[PDB]
Amino acid sequence: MSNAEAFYASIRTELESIRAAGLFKNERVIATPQGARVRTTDGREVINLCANNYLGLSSHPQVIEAAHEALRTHGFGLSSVRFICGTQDLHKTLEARLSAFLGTEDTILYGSAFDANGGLFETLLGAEDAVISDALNHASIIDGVRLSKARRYRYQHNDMDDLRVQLEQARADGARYTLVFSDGVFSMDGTVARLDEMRAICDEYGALLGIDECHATGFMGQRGRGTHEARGVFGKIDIITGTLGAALGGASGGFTSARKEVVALLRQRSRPYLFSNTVAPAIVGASIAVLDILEASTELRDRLEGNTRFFRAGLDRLGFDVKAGDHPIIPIMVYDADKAQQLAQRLLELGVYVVGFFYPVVPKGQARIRVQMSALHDEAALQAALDAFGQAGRELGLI
Amino acid sequence: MSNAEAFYASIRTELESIRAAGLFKNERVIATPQGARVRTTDGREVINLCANNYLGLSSHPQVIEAAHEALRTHGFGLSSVRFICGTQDLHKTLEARLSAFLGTEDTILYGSAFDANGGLFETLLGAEDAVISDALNHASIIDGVRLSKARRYRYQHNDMDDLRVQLEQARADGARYTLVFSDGVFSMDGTVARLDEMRAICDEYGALLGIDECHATGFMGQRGRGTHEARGVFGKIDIITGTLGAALGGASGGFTSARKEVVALLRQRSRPYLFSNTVAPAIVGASIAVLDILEASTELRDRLEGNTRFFRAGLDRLGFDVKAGDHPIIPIMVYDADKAQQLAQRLLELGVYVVGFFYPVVPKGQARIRVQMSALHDEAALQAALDAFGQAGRELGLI
Ligand SMILES: Cc1ncc(COP(=O)(O)O)c(CN[C@H](C(=O)O)[C@H](C)O)c1O
Ligand SMILES: Cc1ncc(COP(=O)(O)O)c(CN[C@H](C(=O)O)[C@H](C)O)c1O
Repeated sequence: MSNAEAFYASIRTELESIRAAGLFKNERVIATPQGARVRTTDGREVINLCANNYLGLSSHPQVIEAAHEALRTHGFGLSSVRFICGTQDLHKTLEARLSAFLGTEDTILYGSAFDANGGLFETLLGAEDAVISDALNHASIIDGVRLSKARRYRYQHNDMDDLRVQLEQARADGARYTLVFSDGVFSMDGTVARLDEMRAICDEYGALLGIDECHATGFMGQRGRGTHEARGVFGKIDIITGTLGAALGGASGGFTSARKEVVALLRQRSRPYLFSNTVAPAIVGASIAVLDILEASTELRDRLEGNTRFFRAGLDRLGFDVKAGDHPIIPIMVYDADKAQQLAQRLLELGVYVVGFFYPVVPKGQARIRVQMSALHDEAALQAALDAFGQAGRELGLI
Repeated sequence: MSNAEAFYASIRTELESIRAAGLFKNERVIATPQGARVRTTDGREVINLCANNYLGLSSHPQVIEAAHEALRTHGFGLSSVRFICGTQDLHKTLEARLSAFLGTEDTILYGSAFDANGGLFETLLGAEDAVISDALNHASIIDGVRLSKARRYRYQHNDMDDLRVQLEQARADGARYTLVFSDGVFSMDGTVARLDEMRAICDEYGALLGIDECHATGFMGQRGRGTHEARGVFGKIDIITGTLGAALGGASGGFTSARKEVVALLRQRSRPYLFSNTVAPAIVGASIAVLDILEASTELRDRLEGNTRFFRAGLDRLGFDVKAGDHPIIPIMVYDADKAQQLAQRLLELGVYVVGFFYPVVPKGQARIRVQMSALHDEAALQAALDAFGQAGRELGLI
């Protein structure tokens, strides 16, 4: 045996254990645009309830037309990081619209939220500083922290008391600056961070407050500005990282929004911004259209909140356990991974499209279906999906 | 004075000393599509010699039209990671076409090359393994390796004897599996990895060979297939990472190409792939067309080769320390950061667009201009370019 081929056997062994544990993930091949209804390459039309397309913007024809126009005026790719020849007028324009929307001085675009998190902490913090994370923070945040030299603290999920004991330890350990950082809305359970309480704890210790708004920007708060708007601390957030790939168009791209001098150091020093391609023109141009849509009317935001309130009461009525609260992320816990796989594949036979979350996406013993509400769902699709959730939801033992 | 405001003052202090050191980067706002000539918002139209638009596909009309049709048929955003509702028939087709193009059994798409490298090493290698890296490996590779638990060795730049020293040491230190990793073509100096020696050196020790092919894919090799074709190792590479935002369209996306079991484990566990948005339907669609163009004829990469040799031989006979060759990346060393901004500025006034390179993009005191060739350039621009370099080179003590 050569070491190389041996390595391929340990890879094949790992792939077979993952199957055996029922933890293997099967891709489904959609053949149409992203939509509240969608058809896979088998011709079966189904109702999509597991997309980050909260506002219906991923195939919105005005967003589509803005991409078409931005291709005619601004080309297909730039093939350059921002500082060489990758900055068009669109990137500056969008950065100003994002900053105004989010309530901040400035904004720096990234290829993804993953990279915005990836290049945030290492640029702003050093070995003498501390970051204190909610224990449920998105993987991209964990990896951004791991790439920094800062001292690390984690506090129990949404546990404000634990947040206080960590800031005490952090101060006891002699932290210089301290950044408290959390998902604005948590990906896997839909809970909303208590930014109002966390603003207060932070001011008391003198710590910065950052949030990751991938599941909030565009539809949280009455004006859809985000978790910080929904919790009364709009204009009082040190650092907003977020995505363009969810409620604001769903194509690609991300951002960090902060004061002008934080953003300025990120342009000078943040490794995904120096060493990774700029956002494509068509994506930036459509993103500007998305901010016009949302600053002219809260109709999509409001319609989304209605579909969630309808569909959450609906799942409550059937004896399903309504995790979290107002949010469009409805996590239907099943704990066992195999049941999650069964329920998802049985809902596909009943014409509903959701998928199973299990390790490593969610902790072991905590598998689930994440149902996601879009503003685009019609009553027929929703009342139909409730039936399909009812049948399978009894036909497999969930109640 | 509160802790938060002191942090912000620290950031402002840091910005200032970046300006004083001659290291502050200023973006140019381009009002036009990417191309051989470009116009900033000040109306000036200049010759672009600093893009990754190596093949001119960034604004190629058939590429722009394929993005249009992809918008029509497959929408604008998918707003999902791949394992949920983020997989369309396009992603599958392109993963196959790339595997065929690169010599591999399968491909996995990422949002960028930065994230392809980000999620490689941590998914394949453990604390008991090793990674041997060329000292000048790309920042994204260093960051991928940092995120894994593998032991890290470093060999001197392109030094085949030192590569053998690390391989010996790693075995002596008891490494289980070993992966030797390198830029195919190196970002800041244009040198080509000696893949042919490395594949033989790696074979003695049963090590894996992995290569980053951003500055290669599309135009290196006879049929433009990469640094591995140009070294006659095509079909014999364990891992290829690479981008679509350089020669292959310039918009977004990346990939890792490997034996079907590597790719399958990356799908199961690679953190960027599970946890970050899928590539946008327009980019995959235009990417499939780019491979249509490049697999139909070698003309574009063939005239990139001509533009490179003409321009390399030109700067040589002008007095520039520029070797004759066909490395589309032509480094112009300047060492001083201030002298690099001045050379870029003076070349701008003379009708040529290039940008200074300085710390942390290159080592302190090793500042440069990175001329970058493209298949787009006609001889009248190539010639007018040379004239700009002869003069500003004369004016600044460079020749
Ligand atoms: C070898 C290598 N790998 C990976 C990446 C990341 O590529 P992507 O844009 O995320 O797809 C780059 C980006 N190279 C830049 C550039 O040379 O212009 C940077 C200034 O080094 C690269 O050179
Ligand atoms: C809080 C947070 N930050 C960052 C990201 C990555 O953002 P981007 O796609 O790289 O722009 C996500 C993606 N959430 C995904 C999803 O929930 O479907 C994933 C399965 O966790 C997120 O929830």
